[PDB]
Amino acid sequence: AAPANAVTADDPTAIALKYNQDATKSERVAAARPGLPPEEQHCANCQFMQANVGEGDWKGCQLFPGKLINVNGWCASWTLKAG
Ligand code: SF4
Repeated sequence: AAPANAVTADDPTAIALKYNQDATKSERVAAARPGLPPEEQHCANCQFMQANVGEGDWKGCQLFPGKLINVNGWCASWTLKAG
């Protein structure tokens, strides 16, 4: 069950970025974002994931203020976690 503040499929920015809380149900292959092969990309290894926000599998994303993403998710702004 998603948290009350989870990013939802109906969120305009989620639609624009093609977010899904399950990266296996994402278009990461089509997007081919750089830094890792697409099959390896999900929120947990993204620079925008905020490890100190949320709990468990539901963590912050800088791009979605006030909400939570799933660590196993993906969107088209995926960027390698470099620091
Ligand atoms: S920017 Fe990164 S952490 Fe945020 S939803 Fe997209 S892939 Fe997940």
